[PDB]
Amino acid sequence: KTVVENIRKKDNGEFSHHDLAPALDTGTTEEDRLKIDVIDWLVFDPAQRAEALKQGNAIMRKFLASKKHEAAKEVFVKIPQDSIAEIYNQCEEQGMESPLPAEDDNAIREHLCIRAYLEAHETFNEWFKHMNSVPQKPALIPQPTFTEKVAHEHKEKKYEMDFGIWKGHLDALTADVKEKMYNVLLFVDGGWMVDVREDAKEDHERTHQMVLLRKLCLPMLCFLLHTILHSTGQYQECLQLADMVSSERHKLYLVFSKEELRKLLQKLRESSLMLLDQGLDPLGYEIQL
Amino acid sequence: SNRERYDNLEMEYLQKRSDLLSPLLSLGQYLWAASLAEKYCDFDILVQMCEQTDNQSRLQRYMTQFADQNFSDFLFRWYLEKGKRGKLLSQPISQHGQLANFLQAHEHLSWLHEINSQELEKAHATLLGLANMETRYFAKKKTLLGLSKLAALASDFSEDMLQEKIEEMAEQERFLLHQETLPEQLLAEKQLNLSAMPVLTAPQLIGLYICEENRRANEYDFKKALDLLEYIDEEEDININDLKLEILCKALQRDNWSSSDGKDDPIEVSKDSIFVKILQKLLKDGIQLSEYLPEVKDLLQADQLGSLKSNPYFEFVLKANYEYYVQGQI
Repeated sequence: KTVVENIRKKDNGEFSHHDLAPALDTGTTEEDRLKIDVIDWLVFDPAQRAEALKQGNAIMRKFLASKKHEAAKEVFVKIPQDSIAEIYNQCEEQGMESPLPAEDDNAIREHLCIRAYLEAHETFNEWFKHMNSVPQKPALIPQPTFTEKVAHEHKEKKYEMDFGIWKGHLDALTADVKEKMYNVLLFVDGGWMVDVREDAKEDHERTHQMVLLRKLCLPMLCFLLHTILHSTGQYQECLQLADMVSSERHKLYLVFSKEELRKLLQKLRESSLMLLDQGLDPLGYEIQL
Repeated sequence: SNRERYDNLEMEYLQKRSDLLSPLLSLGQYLWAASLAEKYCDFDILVQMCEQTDNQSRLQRYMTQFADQNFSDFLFRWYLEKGKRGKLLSQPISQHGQLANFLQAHEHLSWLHEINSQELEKAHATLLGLANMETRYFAKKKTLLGLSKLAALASDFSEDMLQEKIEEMAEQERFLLHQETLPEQLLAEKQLNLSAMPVLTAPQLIGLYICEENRRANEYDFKKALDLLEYIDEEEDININDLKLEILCKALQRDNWSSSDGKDDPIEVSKDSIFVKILQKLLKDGIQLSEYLPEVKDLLQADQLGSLKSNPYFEFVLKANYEYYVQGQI
């Protein structure tokens, strides 16, 4: 724990708010690997899985805030997939309670928040790889011969198939990424990167990082989900994001900037204009007459 | 001083100007229809010639050349009475001080120009007015409040006025939460859809929650059905006390007041009843049962109870629980 916590503490880096900036290509460096290749010290012995998950969450909180999603996924793979069940095995044998203690119930809940965010990122990564693969429509040759017209029919009648297959995969990926982004934006009771055990110990590095990650990640996922829905023509669901963001169950309006609530009202209006020029009301209902 | 001759000669002129120029327009002679319509101010044939050529630059020239003649106010009617909606809102800022004065007759579209002007303080109130007027679709009233509240959370209101309008809207969210939380079986058995049903008044929400089809109705739905009595105006022809009686009678008709195996205390056995669980809620939530409840005489003179109005075990156990829970507050 001291090896891992000293390596967690080597960053004399306060969470500045200018570094919202579009840094590019910020991949896993040697100073990130010396924090991926530190979780092993709590994974060699099963009696440390709870601490491996608590400190693994702390290093994932740093990498996710640093936009190093792959370095956070490298730490998520340093945590073995049995560990949530092993943290219950270590409770029922020996004069403990029904869940493992209040630091660790909150830590399992936090690791489940981090997994749901990695699901909501990788399904977006594959949706985005696929969306950019779009079959190019066969260009019309000027004044073409009979042979070149048959050699345009036998291109367009392949584009009809390729684009039909490509959209048949796009609408499926658009359902999966939409499950994952709703699982994070509507995450259960307390919500994403919030605790439940008020009987837990204070870590103010953890609590600050979680309140920060709710403000980096949840607005960003709403801007991604609006863009997924809008670029696929799902324009009324793009508007239901307003009632989700204002919802008193999840209070997502407390984690946006005022300028980003204004950016969201600007993007909501993009879908509202596409519904209007489709022949629907500003909210996507029928223009009855 | 000769106005009765004038306005009839002006209508004779306006009709014959349209009769003579509309063939030049419909034969596609958009240079010749417009050389006369620019000389004689035929704003229909000028605007028609623009949409029939998508010539938004000649249209914006007319909105600058006939500004002294209200051509933009004419054009905003021309985009309404038959229309395409995006082209009305996507106009230059130099005509927004005219578009807003046309949209003062079109509240259902004015908020889209208020937001496009960044007058978010108006857009809040316009969307709240439209939410109050939206009785026809529950999901549209919710979306109008959701957009109104997101305008108030983006306008430079002072912290006091912002807390006023947050709370005024939070009570309309609390009211609509009673319609949002209708059981999925009650909705399915009545074949209702939250996305397409109207907004319901408090007596109508009460009437749904307490009905026979709520074959899961409990101490939460029979708490909502009492709390909905606090959302009724003094001009409905409805005795709130007879609703309060009928709610409590229908709670008592969900509870099984049949006799046990003769070994068992009726103040212990009553603690699983939904009637006792709503009394325990009213007590926990701070209410005086000595003032809030109907008389045990006249809850027994209400006819709704039907079969229970002949049951002396119900007669005893109702009285024993009223005695226990009201003399428990003195």
